[PDB]
Amino acid sequence: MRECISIHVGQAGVQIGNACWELYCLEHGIQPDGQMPDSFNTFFSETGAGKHVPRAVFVDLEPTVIDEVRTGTYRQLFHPEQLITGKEDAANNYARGHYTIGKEIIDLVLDRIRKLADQCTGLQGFLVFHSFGGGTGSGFTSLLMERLSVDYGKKSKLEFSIYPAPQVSTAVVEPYNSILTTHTTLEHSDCAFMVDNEAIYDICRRNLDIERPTYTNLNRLISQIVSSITASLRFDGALNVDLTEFQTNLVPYPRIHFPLATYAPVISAEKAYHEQLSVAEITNACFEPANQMVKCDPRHGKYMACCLLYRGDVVPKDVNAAIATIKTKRSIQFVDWCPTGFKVGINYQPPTVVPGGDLAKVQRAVCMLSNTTAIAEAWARLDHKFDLMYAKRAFVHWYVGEGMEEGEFSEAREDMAALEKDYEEVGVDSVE
Amino acid sequence: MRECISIHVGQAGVQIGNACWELYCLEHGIQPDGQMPDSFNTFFSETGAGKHVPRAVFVDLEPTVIDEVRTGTYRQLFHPEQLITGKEDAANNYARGHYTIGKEIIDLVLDRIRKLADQCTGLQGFLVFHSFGGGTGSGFTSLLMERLSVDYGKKSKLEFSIYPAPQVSTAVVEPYNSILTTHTTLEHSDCAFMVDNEAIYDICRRNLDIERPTYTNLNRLISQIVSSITASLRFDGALNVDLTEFQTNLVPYPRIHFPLATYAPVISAEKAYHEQLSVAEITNACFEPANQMVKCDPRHGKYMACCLLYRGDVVPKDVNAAIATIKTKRSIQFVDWCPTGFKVGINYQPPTVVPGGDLAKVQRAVCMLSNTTAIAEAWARLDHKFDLMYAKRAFVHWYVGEGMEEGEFSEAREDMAALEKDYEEVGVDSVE
Amino acid sequence: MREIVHIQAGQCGNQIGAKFWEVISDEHGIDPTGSYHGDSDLQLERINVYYNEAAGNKYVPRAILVDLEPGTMDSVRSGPFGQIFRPDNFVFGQSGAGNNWAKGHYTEGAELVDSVLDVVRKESESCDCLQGFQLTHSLGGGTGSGMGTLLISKIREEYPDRIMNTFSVVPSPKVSDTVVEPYNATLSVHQLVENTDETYCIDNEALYDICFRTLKLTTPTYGDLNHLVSATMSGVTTCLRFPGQLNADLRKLAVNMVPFPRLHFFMPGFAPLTSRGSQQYRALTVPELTQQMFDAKNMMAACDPRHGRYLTVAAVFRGRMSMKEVDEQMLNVQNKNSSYFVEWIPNNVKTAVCDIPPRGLKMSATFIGNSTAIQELFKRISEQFTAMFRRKAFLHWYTGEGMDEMEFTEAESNMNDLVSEYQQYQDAT
Amino acid sequence: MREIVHIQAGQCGNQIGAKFWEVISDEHGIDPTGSYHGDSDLQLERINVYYNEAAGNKYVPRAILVDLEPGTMDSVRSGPFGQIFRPDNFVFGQSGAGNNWAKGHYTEGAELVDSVLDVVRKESESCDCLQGFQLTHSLGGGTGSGMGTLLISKIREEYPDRIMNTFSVVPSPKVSDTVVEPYNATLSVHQLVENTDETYCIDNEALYDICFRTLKLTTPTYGDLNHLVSATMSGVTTCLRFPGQLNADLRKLAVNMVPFPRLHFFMPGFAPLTSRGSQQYRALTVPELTQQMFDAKNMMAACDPRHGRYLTVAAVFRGRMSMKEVDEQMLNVQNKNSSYFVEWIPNNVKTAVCDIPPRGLKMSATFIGNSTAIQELFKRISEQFTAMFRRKAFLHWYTGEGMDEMEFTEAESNMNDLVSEYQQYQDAT
Ligand SMILES: Nc1nc2c(ncn2[C@@H]2O[C@H](COP(=O)(O)OP(=O)(O)OP(=O)(O)O)[C@@H](O)[C@H]2O)c(=O)[nH]1
Ligand SMILES: Nc1nc2c(ncn2[C@@H]2O[C@H](COP(=O)(O)OP(=O)(O)OP(=O)(O)O)[C@@H](O)[C@H]2O)c(=O)[nH]1
Ligand SMILES: Nc1nc2c(ncn2[C@@H]2O[C@H](COP(=O)(O)OP(=O)(O)O)[C@@H](O)[C@H]2O)c(=O)[nH]1
Ligand SMILES: Nc1nc2c(ncn2[C@@H]2O[C@H](COP(=O)(O)OP(=O)(O)O)[C@@H](O)[C@H]2O)c(=O)[nH]1
Ligand SMILES: [Mg+2]
Ligand SMILES: [Mg+2]
Repeated sequence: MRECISIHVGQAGVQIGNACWELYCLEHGIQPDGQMPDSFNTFFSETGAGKHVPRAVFVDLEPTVIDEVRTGTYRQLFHPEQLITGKEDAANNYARGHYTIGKEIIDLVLDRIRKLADQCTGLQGFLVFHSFGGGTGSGFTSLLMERLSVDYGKKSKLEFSIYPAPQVSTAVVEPYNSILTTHTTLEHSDCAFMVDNEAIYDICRRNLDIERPTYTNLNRLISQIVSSITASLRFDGALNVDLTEFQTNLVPYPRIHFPLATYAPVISAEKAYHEQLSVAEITNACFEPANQMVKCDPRHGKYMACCLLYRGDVVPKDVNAAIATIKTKRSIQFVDWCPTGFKVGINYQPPTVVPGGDLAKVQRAVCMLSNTTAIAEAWARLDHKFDLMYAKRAFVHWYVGEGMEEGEFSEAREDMAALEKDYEEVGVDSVE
Repeated sequence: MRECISIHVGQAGVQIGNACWELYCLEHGIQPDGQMPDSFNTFFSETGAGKHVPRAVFVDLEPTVIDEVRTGTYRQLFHPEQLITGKEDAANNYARGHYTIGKEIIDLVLDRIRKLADQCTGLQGFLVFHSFGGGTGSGFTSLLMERLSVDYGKKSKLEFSIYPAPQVSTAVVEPYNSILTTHTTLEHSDCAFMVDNEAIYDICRRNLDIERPTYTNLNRLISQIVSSITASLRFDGALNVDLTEFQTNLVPYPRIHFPLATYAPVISAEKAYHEQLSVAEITNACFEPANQMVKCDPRHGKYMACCLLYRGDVVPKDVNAAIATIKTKRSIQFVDWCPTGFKVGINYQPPTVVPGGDLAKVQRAVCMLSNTTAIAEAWARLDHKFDLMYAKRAFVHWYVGEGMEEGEFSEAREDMAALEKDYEEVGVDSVE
Repeated sequence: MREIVHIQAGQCGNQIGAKFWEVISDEHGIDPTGSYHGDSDLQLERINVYYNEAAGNKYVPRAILVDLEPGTMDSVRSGPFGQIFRPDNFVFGQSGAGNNWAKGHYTEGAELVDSVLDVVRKESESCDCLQGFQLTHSLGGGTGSGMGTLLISKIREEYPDRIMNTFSVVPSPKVSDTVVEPYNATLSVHQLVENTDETYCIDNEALYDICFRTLKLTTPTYGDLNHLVSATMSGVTTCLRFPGQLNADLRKLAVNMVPFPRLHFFMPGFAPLTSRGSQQYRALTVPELTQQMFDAKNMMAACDPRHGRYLTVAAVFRGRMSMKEVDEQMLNVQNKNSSYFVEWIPNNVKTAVCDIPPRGLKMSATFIGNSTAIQELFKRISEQFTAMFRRKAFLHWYTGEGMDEMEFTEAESNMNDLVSEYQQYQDAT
Repeated sequence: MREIVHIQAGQCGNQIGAKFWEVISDEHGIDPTGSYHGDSDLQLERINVYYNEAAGNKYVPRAILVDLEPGTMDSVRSGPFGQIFRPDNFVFGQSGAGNNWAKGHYTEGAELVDSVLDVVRKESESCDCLQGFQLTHSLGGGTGSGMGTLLISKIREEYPDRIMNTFSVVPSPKVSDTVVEPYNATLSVHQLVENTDETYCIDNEALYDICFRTLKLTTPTYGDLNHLVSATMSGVTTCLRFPGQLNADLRKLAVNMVPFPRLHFFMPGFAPLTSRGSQQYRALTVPELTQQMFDAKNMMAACDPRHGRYLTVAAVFRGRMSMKEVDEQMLNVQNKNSSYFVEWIPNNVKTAVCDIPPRGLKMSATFIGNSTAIQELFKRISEQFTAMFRRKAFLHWYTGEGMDEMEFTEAESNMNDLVSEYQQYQDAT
C-alpha cells in the first residue's frame, strides 16, 4: 500500500532495470510470466488473476534496448504500453533529448505515469534510473523531472545517475550532457544517488575476482543497491526507513543532494568462506575508500551524512558496536556542524542471489548512502572538462541547431560554479 | 414484453446491423437458424416452434448489401419480407433518397413496420441505424422519420448516425447530405447518437493495437454501444434505464439532442492482463478525450449531461467513488445551470465477446453517452464545408433535378445557423 | 389488529421491499412458501399486521407491488421469497416511467392508479382495524416519484385518519444518479408535505459510508444497502408486532415526533453495526448502542446533525434490556449535547423497548431523528432545482406531458416555505 | 476504577507497546485471544485499568496505536498478541513521518490527529473514573516526536486534571540513530515541559550496556531491550493493579517525585537483572535489590547519577517482603550517599510495596529517579542543536513545512531555561 513507481530513461536506465526487475521477481517468488506459485505491493500491481505486473516505465528514444526487453525472458511480465519507444535516439545530444525528440513523446510518458499513479493509493515517490552521459538519460530525464515537479511537486523523486568517470569515458560530449542535465534537475530532483562505472570496474576485478566484467555484471551490483534502499517498504524490518526519510537525513541544503552509494559485502563463492562477515566487518568495508562506487577520495573530503541500510541477520547491538568505532577513527572525519551523522536501517531479509550472479549468498549486507564533501572534486573535474571544450566552442553547433541558445551553456556553468562553492562553504568549519 | 424494433437504413445501417444481430444471438444463445438449445422479447418475436426471429427492418435502395445478408450465415434468421430492397440506390443524393427513389418503397417499409408494431404489446421505440454521408442513410431516413412521427409520434425514436469525420471523408457531397438530413430529422427525432469513423480508426489502432482495421472491426464496437444501451431491457440489472429515460436525461432542449457515444474498456487479449480494470479505471477512460468516438475536443466544450451505462461485475459504491472524483476535476467542466449531470445505469450482465472479435472478454464495461457543447465545433466545421461548396453552387443540379428547390438549401443553412447559436446560448453562464 | 398495507413503487421500492419481506419472514419464521416454520408462538401473536392468512395455513404478505416497467416484477417473482406474494398484487405497466415525474403522475401512472387502488381497497376491506399504509419508493426515479406520490394523494383522500409513512430514498449530495432528479424530488416533496404523516429521508451516499466505514464492506451491493434499510423498516414497527416493556406503534412515533404537521421529515439510524472481525471486540450494551446512534456517521441521511438541532428523537430498542440503563443514556445524551437538541422542547426523546431482538443479535436499536439538519437536504435540492429551472432545461419533457411552469414555481416556493420553517425553529428560543 | 488509556506513537512506541501488552497479558493471565486463563482472582480484581471487557468474556486492551506509515501496524497485527487489539484502534497514515517533526506535528500528523482524538474520546467515555493517559514514543523519530507531542497538546487541553506520563526514548550520547535527532528531540522537549506531568527518559545506549554487562546478552535484539522497558512500564503501575502493603499509583509517584512543575524528567531502573548462569549464584533479598538500583550501571538513561544529585527517588517493590528490611535499606543509601542526594529535601525516597511479584520471580523492584544528572542529557542535545542550528543545516525540511526560525530559538531557549533550573537546585543549599 506504500506504492512506488520507477522510471527508466536511456539505454543505461533500461539495462539497469533489466537486472532490477529480474531481482524483484526473485525476492517475491514472481515468475517471469507475472505468476507466483502481500508485500509486493510497493512495486507490483496485481491483475484480477494471479498475475503481478510491475510499476515500471521503460522509456528510450531508440527502440533497440526496448525490443530486447519485448523479446526477452521478461516479455510476459511487463505491460506493453509501459515499454515506450521513440524512433530516433537523442544520440548523445541534450538538445535532442530535451527539445527535439524529447518533446514528441513526453506527453505519452506522462500519460503512462498518470495511469500508474491513479491505481496507486499510497504513492510515495519516483525512482528515475538514468545516466549523465547519454542524450536520452540527460535530455529526456531533465525534461521529465520538470514535468513531474509540476504535476506532483511534493512527491520524493529519487534519481540514480550513472555519473561519468574521470579517466573512463565512453562518449566525447559527456562533459556537455552532464552539466546541462544537472543545471535542470537541480531544482527539480530531491536526492540523486551518484554511481560510477570505473569504480564498479574496480570492485568486480578486485572484490569479485572477475577479470572481464560486463555491463551485465555492473547492473547486478546497482540492482542490489536499489533493492537495499527499497528493502524497508517491500519487507518488514526491525528499524524501517522510507523514501521520505532518505531525503530528510541526507540533504542538509537543497542544492547539495548528491550522495554516493556503497554496497558491502561484494564477494564471490571462493571468498564466501574464509571470513565470517560480521556487521562490524562489512561496515568497515564501506568507509574504506576502495569499496565506494564513485571514483572519489572520501579521505579528501568530509562526510556530511551517512545512511547505513543493513539487512538480513543483523543484531542492533553490534550495529552500535560497529558505528561507534568509526566516529573514533581519524580517516573518517565529519563536518563541524554535524555531530549526528548516521541514519541506520535494519531489515530482516537477507539479500538474495540471482542465479548466474557473481555475488555470493550472504547472511547480511549494507548499502551506505554517504553524502560527502569529496564529490566536489568530481564536479571540479567535470567543470575542467567543460571549460576546456567550451572555450574552443567545440560541439556547440550540434546543440544550437536543435533548439538551444549558446548563452545557456554559460548559464549552466555559472550555476555549477555556484554549486562548486557550496561544498566549499559547507566544508569549512564554523567561527566561534 | 418491452419490445423495441430497429430500422437499418443505407449500407452503413445494414453493415452495423450485421454485427449487432450477430451479437444479440450470442447474448441470448440464439443459433443463426433462430433456434436455441424469456428475456429475448424486446428484440425477438418467437414463432410457434422454437425459432426466434428479430424485430429488424433492413432497408436499402440498392440490393448489394442486402443480398449478402440474404446469402450469409444469418440467412435463416431473418424474416425475408423484412429485408427490403430497391432497384437503384439513392446514390449519395438526398433528393433521390427523399423524393425520387425513396417515395417508391416508403409505403412498403411502413407496412413492414406496422406488421411488427402490431405484434408488439409493449413497443417502446425505434432504433434507426443510418449514416449522414450516404444518400439512403440521409434521404430515406429523413423521409422515414417524418412518417413515423406522423404514425406514432409519442414513441421514443433513437437514431445512431455515422457522423462524417473532419479530415476523413469517403464521399464528396457528405456536407450536403448531412445538412439536408439534419434539417429534416431535427423536429422528428428525439435523440440521435453521433458516431464518427476517424475516431474509431484511432481507437482500433491505439487501444486495440490493430494496424489495419476494417469496417467489420468498426461495426463490432458500434454494436457494443447499442448492446450496452439496450442492456437494461434485455437483462435484469441493479439499476435499470429504459429508452424513454435516455431522452429525458440527455435532452435539455428539443433542438439539442446530439450526444456522443463512448465505450470502455477497448482492449485486446495482450492487454486483457496487465491491468485490473476497476470501475474507476474504465470511467476515467471515458472522460479522456482520446477515447471518445466522435472527433471533437470535449475539453473545448462543456458537458451538459452524461449517461454512464455500466454492466457486469459492477459494485454501486465504487460507482459513486468513481464519479465523485470527476466532478472535482477541472478538465471535465459542466455547464453553470447543471449541477446534476449524470445518469447511471448498472446491469448485471458482462459484455460478451464475439468469436473472431478484437475486444477482450472483460468483467465490466461502460457506454458513456455524453451530451456536450463540444459538438458545436463539429457543426461549425460542417457549415464551413457547406458554405464553401454552396457559394459556387456546386452539385446543386444533381439535387434540383430530382425534386428539390434551390431555396431549400438556404432554408437548411439558416436553420443550422440557428442550431449553431443554440449551443452558444446554452454554453454561456447565467447572469446573477 | 392494526394491519399495515405495504406499497412498493419504483424499481427502488421493489428492491428495498423484496429485502424488507425477507426480514419480516425471518422474524416471523415464514418459509419461501408462506407457511409458518418458527418455534415461538410470539411470532404468530401479531402475524396479521403484515400477513393475510390464506387457506392451508399459509401466510401471504399484504404487499402491493407497483411499477411502470415489467423488469422489476420479474426480478421479484423469480428471486427468493418471490413465490410468497399474491400474484394479484403485481400491478405493473409496460411503458416504464421514462425517469419522468409527469409520465408517472399524469400520463402512464394515472392509467394504472385505478388498477392499484382497487387492490388497495380490496386489501383495506380484509383488514379488521386498519393501522395505516407504508410506501417504499425513491424521489429521483419516475415511478417512485410520480406513481408513488400519486398513490399517496389518492389514498389520503380515501383514508384521511390513517398514517401514511413513506421510506423515500432521497438524492445524494455528491453524485447524481439521475440528470433530472432535482425536478423529480421537488415535485414529490410538494406532494409529501400535504399527504404524509411522516417521511423517512434516506440517502444512498450515507449508506455507502456506513457499509464502508462502519461495516467494513469494501464491496457493498444494493442488497447490502437494502439490508440496512429493511432492518430499520422492521425496527419502527417492532413494538407493534411483539410484546415490549414500553410499546410504541406508528401513531406513537407520529405524535411524539411531529410537532408541526409540515415538519415530518425524518432521518433514520440503526445500531449495532459491526463488521465480521470487529464484532467480538465490542460488548453489546445499551450505552454502546446509544453512543453509536447519536453521532453523525450513523445517519442514513447524508446530513450532519451537528449543523442543526434535533426537534424530537425516537430510539426504538429491541431485546431484553433494563429500563434504567436505557433511561440513563437518553438523559446522558441530552446533558452533554444540550446545544444539539432544541431548547423549547424539554426531554425530546421518545423511548420504545420491545422484548424481541432481531435474528442472531442480543439487542438492537433504531434511531428516528427529526432534526433541523435536513434543511441542508432541501437547501441543496432547491439550489439544484433553481439552477436548472432558471434556464428551463429539461422542461419540455414535463411541459409536453400536460404540465405548466406554474407547477414548478409553486413546488419550489413550497420547499422554500419549508426550509424557512426549519430555519425558524432552529433559531427560535 | 482508575483506567489508563495507553497510546503508542512512532515505530518505537509500537514496538515497545507490543512488548508491553505482552507483559500485562502475562501478569493478568490473558491468552492471545483476549480471554482470561489465569488462576487467581487477584488478576481480575483490577483488570479494567488496562482492559475493556468485551462480550463473550474477552478482554481487549485499552491501547491506541498511532503511526504515519502502515509498516509497523502490519508487524503488530501479524505478530503474536496482535489479534488481541481492537481493529478500530489501529489509526495509521500512509505517507510516513519522513523522520521529520514538522511533518508529524503540522502536515501529516494534523490530518490524522482528529482520527486519533475521536478514538481517545471514545475510550475516555467508556472509562468509569479516568486515571490518566500513558504515551510510549521516541524523541528522535518523526511520528513519536511530531505526532506524539501533538497528541499530548490536544489531550491536555481536553483533560487538564489527568496525568500524562510519557515513556520517551531519548537519543543516545555515543551513536546517532538519526541525523536530525537534535532537531526532533529539542522540538519535543519544548512540548513535554508544558503538557506532561512526568516523563521517563530512556536511552538506547544505556539498555545496550545493561543487556551486555548485567544480563550477559552478547546479542540483544530490540525485543530484548523492549522487555526491559516493559517490565519497568508495568512496575510503575503495579500497585494500581494489585493489592499491596503500601500502595501507590500514578498520582502518588507524580506528587512525590515532582517538586517543580517543569522538573519532571525521570530516569528509570529495574532490579533484579541476572543472567541465566549467574542467577543461582545470588540471593534475592531487599538489600540486594536496593544496591542493584542505586548505582550508575543500572540506569536506563545514559547519564551517571554521580555527576548530580537525586531530588526525589521512587522505589516501587513487588513481592512478599518485609517493610523493615525495605525501610532500613532506603535509609542506608541515604546515609552513605548523603552527598549524592539533595540536602534541602530530607528523606527523599518514596517507597511502594506491591504484594504480587512478576512472573517467575520471587521479588522485584522498579527505580524511578528524579536527579539533576539529566542536565547532562540536555546539555548534550542543546549543544548538538546549537552546532547544527548555527549553520541552519537541515532547516529547509522544517521551514518548508510551515515553520520559522523563531520556533527553534524559543525551543532552544526553553531547554537552556531548563538546564539552568537543574543547575540551580543542584547547587542550592
Ligand atoms: N552502469 C551501467 N551503465 C551503462 C549501462 N549501459 C550503458 N551505460 C552507460 O550509459 C552511458 C551513456 O548513456 P546511454 O544510456 O548509453 O545513452 P542514452 O541515455 O540512451 O542516450 P542516447 O545517446 O540518445 O542513446 C555510458 O557512459 C555508459 O557507461 C549499463 O548497463 N550499466
Ligand atoms: N461505421 C461504419 N460506417 C460505414 C460502414 N459502411 C459504410 N459506412 C459509412 O457510410 C457512409 C456512406 O453511406 P452508405 O451507407 O455507404 O451509403 P447509403 O446510405 O447506402 O446511401 P447511397 O449513397 O445511396 O448508397 C460512408 O461515409 C461510410 O463511412 C460500416 O460498416 N461501418
Ligand atoms: N438504496 C437503494 N436505492 C436504490 C436501489 N435501486 C435503485 N435505487 C435508487 O432509485 C433511484 C432510481 O429510481 P427508479 O425507481 O429505479 O426509477 P423509475 O423506475 O423510473 O421509477 C436511483 O436514485 C437509485 O439511487 C437499491 O437497491 N437501494
Ligand atoms: N528501545 C527501542 N528503541 C527503538 C526501537 N525501535 C526504534 N527505536 C528508536 O526509535 C527511533 C526511531 O524513531 P521512529 O519512531 O522509528 O521514527 P518515525 O517512524 O519517523 O517516527 C530510533 O532512535 C530508535 O533508536 C525498539 O524496539 N526499542
Ligand atoms: Mg540510447
Ligand atoms: Mg447504399
